[PDB]
Amino acid sequence: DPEFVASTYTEEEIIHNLLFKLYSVEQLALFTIDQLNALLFARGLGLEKNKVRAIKSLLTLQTSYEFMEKSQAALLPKVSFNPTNPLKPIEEKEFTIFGEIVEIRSQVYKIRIDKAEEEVLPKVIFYADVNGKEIQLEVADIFDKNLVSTFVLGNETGLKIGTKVKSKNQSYAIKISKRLLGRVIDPIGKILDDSIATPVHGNMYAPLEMQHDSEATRYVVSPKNAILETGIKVIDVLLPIPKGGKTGLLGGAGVGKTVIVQELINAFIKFHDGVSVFAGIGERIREGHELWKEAEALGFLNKTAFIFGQMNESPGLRFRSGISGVKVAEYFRNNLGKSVLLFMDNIFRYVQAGSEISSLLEKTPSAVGYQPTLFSEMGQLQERINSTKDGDITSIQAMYIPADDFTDPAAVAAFAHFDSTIILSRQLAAEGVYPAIDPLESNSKMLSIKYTSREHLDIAKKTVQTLEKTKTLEDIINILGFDALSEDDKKVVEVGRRLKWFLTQPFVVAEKFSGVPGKFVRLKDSLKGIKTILDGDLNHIPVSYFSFVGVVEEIIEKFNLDAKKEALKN
Amino acid sequence: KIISEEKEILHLIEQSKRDRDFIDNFSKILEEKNLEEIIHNLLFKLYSVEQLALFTIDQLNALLFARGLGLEKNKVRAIKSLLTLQTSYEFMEKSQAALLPKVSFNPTNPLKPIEEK
Amino acid sequence: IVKTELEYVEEDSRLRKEKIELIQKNYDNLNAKPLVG
Amino acid sequence: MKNLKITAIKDNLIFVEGEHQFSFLEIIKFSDKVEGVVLKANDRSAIVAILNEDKDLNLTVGSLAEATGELYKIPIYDNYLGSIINVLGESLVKQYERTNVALDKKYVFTEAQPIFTRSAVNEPLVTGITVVDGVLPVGRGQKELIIGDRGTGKTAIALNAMLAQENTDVINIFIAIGKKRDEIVEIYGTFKKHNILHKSIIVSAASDDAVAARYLAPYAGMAIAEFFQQIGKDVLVVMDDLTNHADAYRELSLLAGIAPAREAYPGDIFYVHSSLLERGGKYGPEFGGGSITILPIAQTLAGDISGYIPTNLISITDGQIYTSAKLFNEGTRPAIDVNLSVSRLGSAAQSKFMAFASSGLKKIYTEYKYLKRLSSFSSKISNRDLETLQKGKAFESLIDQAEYEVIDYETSAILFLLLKKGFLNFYTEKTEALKVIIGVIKVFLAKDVLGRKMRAILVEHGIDSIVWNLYLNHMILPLLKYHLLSELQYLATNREFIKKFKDIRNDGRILLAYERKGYERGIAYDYK
Amino acid sequence: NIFANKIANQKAYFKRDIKTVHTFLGRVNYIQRASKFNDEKRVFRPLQIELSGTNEIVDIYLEATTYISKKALDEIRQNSYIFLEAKWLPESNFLNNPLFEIQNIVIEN
Amino acid sequence: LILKWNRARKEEATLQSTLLFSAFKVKNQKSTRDEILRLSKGK
Ligand SMILES: Nc1ncnc2c1ncn2[C@@H]1O[C@H](COP(=O)(O)OP(=O)(O)OP(=O)(O)O)[C@@H](O)[C@H]1O
Ligand SMILES: Nc1ncnc2c1ncn2[C@@H]1O[C@H](COP(=O)(O)OP(=O)(O)O)[C@@H](O)[C@H]1O
Ligand SMILES: [Mg+2]
Ligand SMILES: [Mg+2]
Repeated sequence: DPEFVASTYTEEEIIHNLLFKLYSVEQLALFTIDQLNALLFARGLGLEKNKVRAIKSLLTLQTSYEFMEKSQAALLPKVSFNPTNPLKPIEEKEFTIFGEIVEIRSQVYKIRIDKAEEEVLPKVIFYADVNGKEIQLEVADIFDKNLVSTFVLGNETGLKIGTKVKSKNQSYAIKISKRLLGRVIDPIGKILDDSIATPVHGNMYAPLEMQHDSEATRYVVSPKNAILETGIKVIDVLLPIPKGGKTGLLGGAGVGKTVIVQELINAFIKFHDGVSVFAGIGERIREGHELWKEAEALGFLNKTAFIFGQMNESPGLRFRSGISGVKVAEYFRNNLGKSVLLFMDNIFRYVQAGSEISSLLEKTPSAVGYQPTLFSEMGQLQERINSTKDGDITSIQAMYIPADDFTDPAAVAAFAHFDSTIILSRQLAAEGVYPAIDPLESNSKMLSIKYTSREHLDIAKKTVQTLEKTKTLEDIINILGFDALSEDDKKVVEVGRRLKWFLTQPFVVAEKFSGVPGKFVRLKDSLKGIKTILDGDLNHIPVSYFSFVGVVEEIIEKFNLDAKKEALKN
Repeated sequence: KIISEEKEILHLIEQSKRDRDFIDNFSKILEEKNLEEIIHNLLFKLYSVEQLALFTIDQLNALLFARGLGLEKNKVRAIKSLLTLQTSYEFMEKSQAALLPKVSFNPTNPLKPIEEK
Repeated sequence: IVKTELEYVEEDSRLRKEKIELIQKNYDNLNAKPLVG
Repeated sequence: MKNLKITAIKDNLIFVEGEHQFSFLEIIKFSDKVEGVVLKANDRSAIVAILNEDKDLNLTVGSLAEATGELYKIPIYDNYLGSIINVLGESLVKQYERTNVALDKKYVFTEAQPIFTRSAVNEPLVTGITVVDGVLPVGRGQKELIIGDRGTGKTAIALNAMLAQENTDVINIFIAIGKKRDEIVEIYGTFKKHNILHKSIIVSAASDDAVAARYLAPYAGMAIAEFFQQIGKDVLVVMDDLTNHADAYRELSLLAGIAPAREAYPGDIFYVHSSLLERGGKYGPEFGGGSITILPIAQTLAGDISGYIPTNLISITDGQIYTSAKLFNEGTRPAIDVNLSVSRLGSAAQSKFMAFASSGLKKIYTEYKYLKRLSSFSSKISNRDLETLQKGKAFESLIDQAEYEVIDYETSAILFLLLKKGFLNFYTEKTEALKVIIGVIKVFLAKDVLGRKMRAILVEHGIDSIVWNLYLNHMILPLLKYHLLSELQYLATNREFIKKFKDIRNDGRILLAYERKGYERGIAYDYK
Repeated sequence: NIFANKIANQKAYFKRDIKTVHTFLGRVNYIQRASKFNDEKRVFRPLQIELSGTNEIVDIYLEATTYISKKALDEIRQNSYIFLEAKWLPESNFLNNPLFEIQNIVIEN
Repeated sequence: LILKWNRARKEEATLQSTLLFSAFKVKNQKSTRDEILRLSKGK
């Protein structure tokens, strides 16, 4: 019954389900390069410059059990995910507490309450109306029955002594739904992508409320057991990313974290067919605008929910961006049953905003002037990312380490939660190596036998050993000359050089800088290429051929073509 | 017809491997079980699984009736019910030896102090 | 050197058959003759 | 009934007003589920820190509270075993069911028992790690610190020590202070999988829990351990970790108005940990007769042992196991640095057989390290160079160990004696050889009818050299020789193997029939 | 009593989860050693069971994955009498004889 | 060099923390004095 099965699907749902259509190899041989490239781009496998390789990639993607499952389900009547333990919207109340500002300062305002139908609660929001603009003040300390202290969530311009304020005795709330995808907002829900401020349609949820019946419910979690596929050779081979855990992106300034973040967003939305939430904390306006524009251009904007706590906003507003992003991810998992990949940038700025709020409210600074509640706040942020029967919430968070000081209290707080650390090097980037991930310094907890095979572990261990040994021998080469090495040391050095250069990869997002098309490399292809290189099979090829390629065969083909041209030239 | 039977078997094998390796429900992990005259004989007589195997159906039914449990027409069901009843300790939960104070030897015939007066 | 998963399975089988041959060789190395009477 | 009114709610603390005889750490009940403890008080008011949180209870200025007039006491319930609880007793994950009858109620700040209630530490605690059990011994009633960098294996070492008590009748208590709930659930699963769940409890205070809960979690764990000790039980306590506890105490004190001291910690940070860790030890028969062993964990930053809290904790415990990041990067697991690790109890904490077996191994290890780092020219002194390069490498191969792998105490001692008698010279870095030897010895000493008596003799009494030589020559060596010659091909031509195992009795005919009968790979006489 | 000494040697293992199981009840005519196949993570044990009430010979395979399951599997010897409940595993489609997982078992030797 | 750096950084950090808290403890003298007065009067 095609009419009946199509009657349960919206037109947009059919448009999406056109992706999971099975193509026979007999048909696939008849396509052209242009159609094959369009199919690959639609399915997120990246461009291919060969015919048979493109057909093989499409067949490998199609022969996967998940793809076949989606294709088989796409020809059946719609089945609705029944939400167990959904997020309940806030309750409908009235403005029950009234008062006015009695003390002013920088970022902190005291409110005296005159007409109250109920006693004020911590963390509730007071709304003030100045020149037709609404300002939110979050409560921090309740001195007595009718006197509280508050800090601004946004801009404090226009507030003065005697400004009337009203409160519903509720914390701040934002409108969440599926319409949040493709829009850019701030932590409190103000529209940031157009001047007319077209509203977001959805229900009002309070991000500070966890809605747990009991504490024991927080222990009904499933420990991480799966590895997310990114398509990046170095990450897949050496630093597997947990699904349902946390990965930190560490480095100085300009190492290239944001490009990796954009690439991972694109790969998760296209290849993994999911929903992405971006939470910028202390996000620069120029970088936010640029990332929004490239999200629109590259085509992953309509499946991404952007929250931007800008760099110029008050510390109270900057602090809430992570919580709002976590709440959006929780809604997208619990209410809709979709796996979410949540991105955070930058965690250091979240810690700094917390320290600023602590210092403003007259609290005794901790060591190095940080807030006494540093570890508590970090845990509060990071403990809501987990993996439950409804789906997975994977987090990939970028951090800035000041002056490479890994013993800074913010970094020490962050490492307590990271499940895999990816450390970028400015020297390696300056050598032109991208994605400029340091393989020796970085490590992942998922590179064990509990999650990977024996072959993967052996390849990773041999690769790390070879890279460390060639790094040791390069100093000897530089000082005493390449002749001073032994016979085995020369082979080790050549294999290590080819391994190091084979790990570089062009991204589909980095086409703006170098103009080179990107590629998507499966885990099996990377493993086979590294296995070929480790054996010394490709030791007769100049090192310059190993840079910025996709698979092991491209180097061989390019070298063969160059040799043919050289033989023809003479 | 979209998914071949061979690929479905492979998917089943992989899913079973995943369910065995990583367990979400703790009730799926194997647990080791801790182990006047007429009433004593009723409440303390213990039979081996081979002994109950050598029994007849009527004898097992009678033994189930004597302990006030269900009676079944199947041999294996009767053996299973009797084994579950006798092996499961009503009071012991393998967590009570940790709650039992150690025994220090005591005088059975001790002298008594003088009566206070 | 590094090996593929199929090569790991083959190595496992090779070790098992080697152990079987070791079982036979352990009896063989005990230079024994049947007791006579 | 209610006799207090909330006046202010700031700094995450509650300011109760009322006329009452407040005492330090007196429970104040705000509902039937939520309660706090008094930190500071005067003749008309008090400052309270909450331990719980309820969604339906909305504490606010004007709310009523009841001052119960009793100190904070943790109740003991029968279903604690095989359960995760919080500092107030509620069971977050349980395997059995409660009876709503309190076996006891223990005050959390119970003062340590005096000097006359103590006894000497002379009974081994099995940690399942060969290097620890042989070179860094832990006795029942000792305080051993596990100190090291992040991601080096401190928690793995503590869990290994807590797994080796599967069949020793030693209670396990694991206190988690600011840990992730995922890791705690994983540890619960590991406990269930390794058959020690019925013997263990887990006290948990998560990283986003109330600061008072994270501060008082180790004391509640120690109160439970004291309850178990009072009925003559050996309790093994792990605290993971005390740096988070120091941070929680600093946060609680700073938010309460206490002045910062060195490194922003309060002025009495040493007393907080000393009065906590002094509650462990071995006690006399008239005062309980049990023991409490503590394994606190501390995190350093890039190897900086000279930190405030790490040096405070080193000066309290009876030694430390230091985990090195360089060894972890090099691939050594467990990455334990023998040079920087101490055990002040020494051979006093080892059994007679283990003391005899592992005598003078640390010296040989240090000599091997000294030679390895200073080989310099190719000139060789004598055969003693090969002697050191052989025995040191054999010891280093003995060091390595898989995760969650429990190696028995007698198996470790027998391995040490085999190493010292030159029965590992043939080794050329073939892990399966030591795996086979360990498995064979373990099965023989655990299941064999005569091996069980041999193990009991080794545990109880102290044998001499001649009796050990007879034991090794007449039972252990034939079994090892047969089970090695049937798995390792290269052992057929290994000159050292023939040079050492030529005169050993051949036992293939019997061990064959034992294999064909389905027996394990170590039974040599029969199952007891 | 012939069976009196067999009672002290009873060993009972069980799971609190209830699936569909195949029940075997009889003597172990022959049992081999254990093999490690899935990346040295599992344990494979071939069993020959003579059932009770029919006295017929059946051949099965047993899989162990956890420490407790391997400990329970190691208790089975020759002539051991078992009441075993076994969950069928989907890997038997490539095997001559079915592969099973121990759900509940009672072992006497 | 490690030894000297550790000693110096510890000294500087402790001095900075004490000097920062000095302002807070100065600003709350009146509350302490009033509490002392009302405790002295008492009952
Ligand atoms: N013996 C071992 N063999 C192999 N891997 C091991 C071993 N011991 C520990 N590991 C691994 O080393 C890693 C770190 O272990 P663990 O979590 O116990 O360390 P830690 O010092 O407590 O770290 P953290 O800083 O995360 O608290 C884990 O991935 C663990 O699986
Ligand atoms: N894969 C890449 N290929 C080329 N250039 C890159 C890549 N990744 C980062 N970059 C460089 O990094 C610069 C931007 O730095 P950014 O990504 O903001 O690093 P961070 O966020 O860590 O400071 C760009 O000018 C770009 O040239
Ligand atoms: Mg950036
Ligand atoms: Mg740890």
